[PDB]
Amino acid sequence: EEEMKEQLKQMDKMKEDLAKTERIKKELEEQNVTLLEQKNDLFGSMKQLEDKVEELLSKNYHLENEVARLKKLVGER
Amino acid sequence: SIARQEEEMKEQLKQMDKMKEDLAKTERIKKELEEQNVTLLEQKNDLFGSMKQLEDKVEELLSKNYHLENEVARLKKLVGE
Repeated sequence: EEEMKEQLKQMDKMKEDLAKTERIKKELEEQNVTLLEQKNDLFGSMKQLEDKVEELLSKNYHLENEVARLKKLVGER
Repeated sequence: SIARQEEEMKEQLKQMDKMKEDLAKTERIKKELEEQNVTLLEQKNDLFGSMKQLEDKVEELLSKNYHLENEVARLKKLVGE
C-alpha cells in the first residue's frame, strides 16, 4: 500500500529534476546563440578596421613618396 | 490487485529508466554547452581586445594621413600641380 509511494515519489522528484535541467539547457542554448552573434559582429568590425589599416598604410606611403618628390622639385629638405 | 500492482511497478520502473536516460542525455548536452560558452566568452574578450588595438592603430594612421595630405597640398601649390 505505502510502497508504490516511495517509487511514485521518486518518479516525481525525477520529473522535476529533468524539467529543471532542461531549463538550464535551454538557457545555455540562448547564451550560446548570443555569444556567437557577438563574435560575428566583432569579426565584422575587425575586418573593417583591418581593411582601413591597409588602406591608410598604402595611402600614407604613397603620400610620403610624393612629399619626397615634390620637395626635391622645390629644393627643400 | 496484487498482480496488477506488480505489473504496474514493472511498467513504472521502465518509465523511471527512460527518465534516467533522458536526464543523462540532457546533462551531457548541458556540459557540452557550458564548455562551448566558456570558449566563446574567451574568444569574445580576445576579439574585443584586438579591436581596441586596431582602433588605436587607425587613429594614429589617420593623423599621419592628415599631416601628409597637408604637406603634399602645400608643395603642389608651389609647383603648380
